[PDB]
Amino acid sequence: RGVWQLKKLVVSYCNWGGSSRGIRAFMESELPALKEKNPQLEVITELSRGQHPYLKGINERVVCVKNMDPEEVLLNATRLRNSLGRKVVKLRTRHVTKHPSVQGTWTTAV
Amino acid sequence: MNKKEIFKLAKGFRGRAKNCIRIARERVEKALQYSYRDRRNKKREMRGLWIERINAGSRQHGVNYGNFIHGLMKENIQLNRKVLSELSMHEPYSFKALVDVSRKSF
Amino acid sequence: GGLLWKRIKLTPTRKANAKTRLRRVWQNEAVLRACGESDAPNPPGASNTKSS
Amino acid sequence: SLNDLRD
Amino acid sequence: QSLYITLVRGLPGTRKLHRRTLEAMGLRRCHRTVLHSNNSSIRGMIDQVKRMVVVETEEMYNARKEAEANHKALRPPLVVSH
Amino acid sequence: LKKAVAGIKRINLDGLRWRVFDARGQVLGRLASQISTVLQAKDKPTYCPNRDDGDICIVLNAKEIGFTGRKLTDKFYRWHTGYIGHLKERSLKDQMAKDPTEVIRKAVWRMLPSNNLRDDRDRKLRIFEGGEHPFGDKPLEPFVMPPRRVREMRP
Amino acid sequence: AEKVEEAEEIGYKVMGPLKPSERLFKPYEPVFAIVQIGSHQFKVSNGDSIFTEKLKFCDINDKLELTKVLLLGSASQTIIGRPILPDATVHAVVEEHALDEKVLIFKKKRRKNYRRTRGHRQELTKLRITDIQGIEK
RNA sequence: AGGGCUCAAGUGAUUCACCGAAGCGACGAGACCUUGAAAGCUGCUUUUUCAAGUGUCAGUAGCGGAACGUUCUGUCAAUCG
Repeated sequence: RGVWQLKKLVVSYCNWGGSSRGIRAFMESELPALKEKNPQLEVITELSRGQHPYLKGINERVVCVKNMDPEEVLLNATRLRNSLGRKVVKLRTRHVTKHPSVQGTWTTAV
Repeated sequence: MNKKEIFKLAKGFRGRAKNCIRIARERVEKALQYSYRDRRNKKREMRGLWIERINAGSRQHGVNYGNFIHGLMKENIQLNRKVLSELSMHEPYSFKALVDVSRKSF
Repeated sequence: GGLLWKRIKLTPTRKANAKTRLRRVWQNEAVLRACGESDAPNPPGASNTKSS
Repeated sequence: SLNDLRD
Repeated sequence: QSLYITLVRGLPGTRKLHRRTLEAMGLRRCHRTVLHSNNSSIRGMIDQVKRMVVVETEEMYNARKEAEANHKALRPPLVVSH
Repeated sequence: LKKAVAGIKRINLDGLRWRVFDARGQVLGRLASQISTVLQAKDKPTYCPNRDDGDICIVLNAKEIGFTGRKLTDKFYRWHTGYIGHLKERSLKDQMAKDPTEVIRKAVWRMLPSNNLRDDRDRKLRIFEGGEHPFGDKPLEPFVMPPRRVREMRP
Repeated sequence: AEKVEEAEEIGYKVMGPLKPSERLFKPYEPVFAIVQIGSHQFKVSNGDSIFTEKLKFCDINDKLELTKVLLLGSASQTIIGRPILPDATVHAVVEEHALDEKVLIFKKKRRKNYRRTRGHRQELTKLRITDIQGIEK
């Protein structure tokens, strides 16, 4: 299955207040590197005054980054970048299949 | 807090074990230990589950489980139990060839 | 007689493990009693690995 | 500077 | 001669002396193998725990491993095609 | 009575297999364990333990049957009727002159695994102490016991 | 990064190129090969998925060539390999190199004031298996 | 324990396999400690990155380290509504 899947991302953050220092540093620090690596993303990096900071992606996947730090916020962006649109549902079976065989499945015949 | 993230797991319980707390905490404080016993228990529960198949679908071809595995380990087929069971399940002809190869020891 | 400590009977498939540890310590003291000097007189690879 | 002080 | 010893059968239930003696040489967990020059301080010292560890292998253990590699090494493929 | 002996095969799934165990008159337990397998579907590869795919296995001629030693007149069957005091007991000679089917039916019942599919397995088992059976027109596979009978002999 | 190379190959894989567009993912599905990764086997045909365990040195939209192969089987044709590779190739590809789920361990001793709580996650790589060779078909 | 076992599925002796545990391994994840390497430290030697550890990592009482939250109050004639 060849396609990109994270079809859009947001980094909502603040500009006044000590909470969003980590995400602000993240902004100038490692946005451009990841972005130049990933053109397929629509990384629209808007703001939201006075509110505790978070990230969002494709559905809706939200990740708070309050009182966090850039070295980790980079990973917490690359998570979302690798991710699907999945909801977290504990694995059913490790190898999904619609065709399990070439020989016929076992019946009264050998 | 925990006071509601219990009432998140509690879905499905019977009695007042789903609404009230002083009872929810109990059927749930077990409802985790059982899951510990089975994330240590399924890995083995399934183990025996596998052999039974191979056992049956080879005893169909004469070789008994012990002879089968003996022959295969000795002539170096490091295929392992899960996929041996899946071929037992889904591949009568290749599995039959396997049984013959392991009869090519004893 | 109050608390029932059962008596496991020594059975052929336990005799199995008996003779197992027997042949094991046999090799063990065998190579030790060989080492009555700093020599290497013990035939290579006495089983030690079929121990199972 | 009144929200930075530590020990 | 260079004997190579290797713990087996476990250490949870044992006389304290053997645990300390086993520990003194260096075996500290099951299925571990250490190597010493015998010198009659080790042959004796670890003779107190021959019951505990079935094997106190000599310098010909390499041969056992040599055989293992051959057993585990690759050989030409088999084709059936019924 | 064709009706009263043809059983409830109108209840199971039919579409898997019909197989015939005819004890040649040899031995209870060595007939039995073989049954408790075949009549538990653990003998074919596609086993899965939350279901009944037990094949139809049909035993024949329980009159001609052999039980060694002299248990026949020694091992009774015991059963308790609830009413205080009582313990209704019946030797195997009695049981065999009564109905030599019940014997093996009860035996395999006890051997089968102790779960609530046990009755729902015996719902896939039928018996005639003859060779005469009306379950012939159906696809009939007579069965052979394992080739594992050395039969040690004594003076 | 040749330590990375060797490490992947002793994990039985090797990361080839990226992929702009080649039109793989055909429906031809008549062959099965028994491929092993790092103490975790899987029987496979063309197009299946397989979850994995942090296939370490790869990333989005990569074609791995897992050098391990245990047995190739067509209709009744059994190139019955002995674990090492007789030149068979298993070309596969990564998507969704991301986490799985929260799983709760919580241990308690029936009457001891000891109620340790915890948390845990695991990240995995859904290999969409694509190609296989060494067969009759 | 029962089914039921002499047509051993019993006993005494010899031989192979197999199964089998949260053991030990295989990948993989963390925490601390060790080992380096490299920094920075001003101390010129404590303090963070990495990487290597068949290093370690059951626990009451009890003890040491780190963390979450809550009400208030400075940061705030600030900021959101």
